[PDB]
Amino acid sequence: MREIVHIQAGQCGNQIGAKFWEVISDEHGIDPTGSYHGDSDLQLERINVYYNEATGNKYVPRAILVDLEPGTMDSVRSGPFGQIFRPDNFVFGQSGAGNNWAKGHYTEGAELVDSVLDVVRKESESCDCLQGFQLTHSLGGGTGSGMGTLLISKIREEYPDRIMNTFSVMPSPKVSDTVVEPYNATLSVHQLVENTDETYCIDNEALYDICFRTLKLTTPTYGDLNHLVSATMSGVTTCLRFPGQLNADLRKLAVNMVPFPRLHFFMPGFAPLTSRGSQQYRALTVPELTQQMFDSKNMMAACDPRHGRYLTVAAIFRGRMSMKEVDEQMLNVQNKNSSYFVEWIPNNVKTAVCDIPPRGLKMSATFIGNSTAIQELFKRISEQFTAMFRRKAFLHWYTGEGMDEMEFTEAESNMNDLVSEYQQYQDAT
Amino acid sequence: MRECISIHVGQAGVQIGNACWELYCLEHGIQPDGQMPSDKTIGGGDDSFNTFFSETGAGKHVPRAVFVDLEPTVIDEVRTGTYRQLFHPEQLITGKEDAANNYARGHYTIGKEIIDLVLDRIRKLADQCTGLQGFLVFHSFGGGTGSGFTSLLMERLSVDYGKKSKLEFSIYPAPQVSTAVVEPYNSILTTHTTLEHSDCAFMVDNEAIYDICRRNLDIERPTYTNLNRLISQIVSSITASLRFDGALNVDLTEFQTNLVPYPRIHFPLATYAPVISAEKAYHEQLSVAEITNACFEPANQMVKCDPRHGKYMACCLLYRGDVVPKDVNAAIATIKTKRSIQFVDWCPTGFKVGINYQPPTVVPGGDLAKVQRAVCMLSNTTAIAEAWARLDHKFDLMYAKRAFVHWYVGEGMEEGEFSEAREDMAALEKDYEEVGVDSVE
Amino acid sequence: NSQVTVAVRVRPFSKREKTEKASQVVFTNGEEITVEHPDMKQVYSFIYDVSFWSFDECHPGYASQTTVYETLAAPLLDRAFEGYNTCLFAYGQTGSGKSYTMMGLNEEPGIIPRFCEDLFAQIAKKQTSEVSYHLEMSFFEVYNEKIHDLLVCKGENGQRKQPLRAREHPVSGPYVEGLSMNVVSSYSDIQSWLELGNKQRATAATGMNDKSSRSHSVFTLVMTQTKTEVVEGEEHDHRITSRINLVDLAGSERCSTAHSSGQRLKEGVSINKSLLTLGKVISALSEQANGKRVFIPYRESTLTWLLKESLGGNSKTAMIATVSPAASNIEETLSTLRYATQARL
Ligand SMILES: CC(=O)O[C@H]1C(=O)[C@@]2(C)[C@H]([C@H](OC(=O)c3ccccc3)[C@]3(O)C[C@H](OC(=O)[C@H](O)[C@@H](NC(=O)c4ccccc4)c4ccccc4)C(C)=C1C3(C)C)[C@]1(OC(C)=O)CO[C@@H]1C[C@@H]2O
Ligand SMILES: Nc1nc2c(ncn2[C@@H]2O[C@H](COP(=O)(O)OP(=O)(O)OP(=O)(O)O)[C@@H](O)[C@H]2O)c(=O)[nH]1
Ligand SMILES: Nc1nc2c(ncn2[C@@H]2O[C@H](COP(=O)(O)OP(=O)(O)O)[C@@H](O)[C@H]2O)c(=O)[nH]1
Ligand SMILES: [Mg+2]
Repeated sequence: MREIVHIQAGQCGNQIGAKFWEVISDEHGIDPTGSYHGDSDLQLERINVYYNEATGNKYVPRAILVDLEPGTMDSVRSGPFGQIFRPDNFVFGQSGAGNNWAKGHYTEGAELVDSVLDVVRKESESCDCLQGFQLTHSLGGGTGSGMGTLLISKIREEYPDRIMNTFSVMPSPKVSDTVVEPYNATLSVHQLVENTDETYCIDNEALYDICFRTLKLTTPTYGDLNHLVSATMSGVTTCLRFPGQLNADLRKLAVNMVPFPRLHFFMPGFAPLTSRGSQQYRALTVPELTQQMFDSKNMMAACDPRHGRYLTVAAIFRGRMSMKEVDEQMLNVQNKNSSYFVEWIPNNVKTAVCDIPPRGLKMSATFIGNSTAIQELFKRISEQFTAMFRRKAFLHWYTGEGMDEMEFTEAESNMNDLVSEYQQYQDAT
Repeated sequence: MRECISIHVGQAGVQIGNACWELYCLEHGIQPDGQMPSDKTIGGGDDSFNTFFSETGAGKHVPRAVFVDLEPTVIDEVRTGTYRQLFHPEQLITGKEDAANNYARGHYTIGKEIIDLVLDRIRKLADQCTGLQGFLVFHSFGGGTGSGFTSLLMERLSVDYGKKSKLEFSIYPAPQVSTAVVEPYNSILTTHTTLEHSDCAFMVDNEAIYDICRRNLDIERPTYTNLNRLISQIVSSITASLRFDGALNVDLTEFQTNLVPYPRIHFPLATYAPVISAEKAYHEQLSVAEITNACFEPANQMVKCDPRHGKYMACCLLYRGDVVPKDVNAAIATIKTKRSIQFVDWCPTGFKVGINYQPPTVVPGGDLAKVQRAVCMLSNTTAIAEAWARLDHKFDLMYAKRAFVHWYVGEGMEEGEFSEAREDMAALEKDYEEVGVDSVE
Repeated sequence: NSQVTVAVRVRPFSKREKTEKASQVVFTNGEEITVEHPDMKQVYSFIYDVSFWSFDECHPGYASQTTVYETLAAPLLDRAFEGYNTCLFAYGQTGSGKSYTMMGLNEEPGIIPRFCEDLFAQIAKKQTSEVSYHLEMSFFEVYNEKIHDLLVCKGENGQRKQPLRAREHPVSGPYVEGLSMNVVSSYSDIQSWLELGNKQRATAATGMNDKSSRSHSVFTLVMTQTKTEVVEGEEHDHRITSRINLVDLAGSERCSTAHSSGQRLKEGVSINKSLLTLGKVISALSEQANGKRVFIPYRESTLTWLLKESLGGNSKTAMIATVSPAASNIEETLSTLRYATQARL
């Protein structure tokens, strides 16, 4: 059966994957020991998509946690679902990157890529058939960007027929949790565009505004944003694990949501998102979910979709529903809002409906979109970059580790050309 | 004897076949364990009719069918559901990975080394059949399995067996509604290969059945397990003369001889009598005239194409239940008297007639109502060119930029294989525009 | 930009093809090049900017080798002489007439040798002691979007062909890291280099025939001009460079009649993708010449990437297709002509 290998690069990768396994176990009925404690016989039929079996009816996940400087690894082992992971898969070296793309692609990444890829082969060759891989990292910073991109390159050199699906946290417009963000983001995009099939551009400000406006939360920590991102992660790969009326997968979404290979940067979203009081004052139905989905305040990309046209979008539904209502609503969205849709694609939407919803809901939807508003996530990066590169601001730390300015100009040149390919379809034709 | 193999391909065909067999088992008397206490209580008769069901010595009845999807998430419902104990355990999944909506993987990358099993089971299920023959492929234009695997299987069965009546009850893409952004390519790519080998392919569209189901059956929130049952009723009205006794029978080659004037124009439309709900079954007569006048009503057509922009090359009317021929003849005459139903001058006859006695069954927990008569129309008209003129336009928009094409060339396929498959469909449209013109002496 | 010049050529019947008496499917009426199936059904028409007929030595407009040079390749030297770059792409399957067209026979020269010899003639004619001329040669190949060198003599071991990589200079443009470059003064040198290059090129013995091609070859000349003598100190100030790129592509080979599996299938995908993107680029540039607003996908492949300063800008580009007139090769002829038409529009 189809299978995924997850990798966790960077603090964020490891701060999100924990919450993702906490959600998969909740759906599949596994405890910290690995033991099955479910209720239905439909949680174990396709458990192989994420987990491997063990001796005493225990289940071990296929995680490979690579992080230079073992500080963030130690936090997992002293956590709820830390003692289910394989200790042989925790691969970490000391002297962390230091938010340097050079110290996580060239020196220490090169030290620690062989030990990572060994476990990759160990886990992959023990799969019946393999579909693709999965990685969670944060651009702008160090480890997660550089080491992640290095692993992606090595793997797509080894296994190119298979999917590499990165779920990447991106920089924000106003907040700057890290000062060398544009440079690392530029280099990471230059390495991801050529070596990726579909990546998802999560952004933190959008998640904060989702947590404050819709959820009406007052003290939203990181576990809540990771909760939203895990939600989406789980929903994408549902139709491999559970059955339904119109089954989807990663490769159908890839063949459909990607008209040209370089435009594989999407905006995600999750839907039923309500407050603890406003769930008695609505009605879960397909139209309410679609309205929550196409709204600009449930997308995670920090990019208002109304500043550009949708090239393609996808809705993965979960629950007992009616395909008539689904298609009628997705057609009304096209016929009303045609100015936000592209004309050389007659139907810009697809659908996917599973039959098994989450542990405590009747309906659920995830939303994905390839748009042209994503310009304003990279144009800014190409403006922060050149304001810093024109004066050689944060540079000597990177030249000092066996690098050159040519690579940086190249990466800038590649991001700008991406922005041009996007702008080509933002005026009506 | 007489026999008909039923092949299902993809997730459209499986979910349809499940409904079809839920209907067939209840019509004949079989229960999901294969056994038949009806015979043990009655003590005779071929009611376990040998067209669809092979019979062992232990009283079981195992049906003549295969079904493939290249992904086990679908058929593993059958290996777990109610019909576990009925169907042969050879349900040839080889679904290590799906066809991802491309003809490219359904035709060559994940097609080769798997079709051999299908052809082997077909050889094993044909040599057990010393009778009339003909195969029924159930697939959907638009998938990677409904397109390429179908085009691969028919081009091989046209070598292995040859002069046999092959048929295809295929799902058709709706104009506006569609659940994929690639069906315009798969549709015409499949039509290129399945226009020379096949003999008569009946087409059905989801939007038509959806629009029917609220207007008549009063369902505003329908699903896929309430259109697949109507599809099974159509298949049963098509395949009933093989099984049940009747006043005027029509077999498999006859649909192929009446409704296919030229080799290439073998793509008609279908209808039934769904003005019939549980409450509206009363308040209504359901005569032969009233039901047959639902033929020419575009509101009851099962493919989105108004026939009043075209003419009828041929038509076939299969009647079930309590029907008397003069009622059918009055219906046909009342139809011909009208001027909204145009007919090609090279066909003044126009119609077939086929009558059988066994009425349709009610799949319990269902929407349709008990009837004393049912009707099916199979109509070859020149209107469906319009229903293709949209598809060949969509192609011509997204093939201008060469969009969604690198995924197909990535799984072994030429970029000049779409220009060669789009230059044949325009010829077919031109053929329809040619035959529909009346001759000037 | 300037008008990409597409051209065709219909080779004559071969010796065996005339002995076995194969039929004729492709006809011409001046500019029109139509294709009549023997007995099936409708005829497909095709129209191009230039058309060459080489079926028999009677017809008006028999385009021999000299006419092919003098109508397509000759003015490209002129623009290659005024400092502007130029590219000529060949396209066609095996058994269609590329090697007879581009290189040719020792008694019937192709386009490459006439190019080089007319070059050297115009060089030595103008070679005063105030205006010099330097030439620089190179030869490489794309195999599964990996750039390999061919002048490099290899050792007898396992995988020795080192894959070089591309890089973008902010001023010059895209280029190759480690592609050797050699000086040339006599075409004998170019021949002794090109034979050595072709002997190393990737060419698998496909089930149809042994001699084929599974890699895209590029043959680059650089023409450097030292026209500079200032009247104040007699010292060289400026220096023009022009790039000439003669490219030999590979065939479609749809994996359908040729059940391929393994390394002979990945090559297919690479070739088809490169041809799908190059046609896209040439179409977008043809639209760019027509005063519209278009984006040229240059980074979706390698050849489109390295040849980016030669195609666009104030350049001039050329393409030659080769088609067989027999009836057994109708699918390949159609696949080539349709491709060429897409390049045109
Ligand atoms: C009956 C009912 O309405 O209770 C809900 C509830 O009130 C709300 C507030 C829940 C609640 O969600 C949150 O509180 C929340 C807070 C911050 C950030 C994100 C979520 C709920 O906690 C969440 C919880 O939903 C789940 O448990 C899902 O399975 C969820 N998984 C987990 O929550 C989880 C469990 C263990 C460990 C880690 C995560 C899930 C989400 C997506 C995909 C798969 C599973 C449920 C029913 C509720 C509460 C409990 C209040 C909602 O949960 C979601 C996203 O499904 C938010 O929208 C739904 C419905 C309601 O608004
Ligand atoms: N009427 C009807 N149509 C269906 C049903 N299931 C799927 N379809 C249609 O068929 C198309 C789905 O493509 P499929 O042919 O199922 O794809 P597939 O055959 O599963 O093969 P893949 O494309 O590889 O998944 C959609 O356009 C649906 O409208 C069904 O139960 N009934
Ligand atoms: N969502 C989320 N983001 C985080 C978390 N921790 C760090 N980040 C993000 O990661 C970025 C910093 O990169 P970081 O992972 O620390 O660099 P690294 O240590 O080299 O991998 C910042 O932009 C943060 O927004 C977390 O727990 N949750
Ligand atoms: Mg499927």
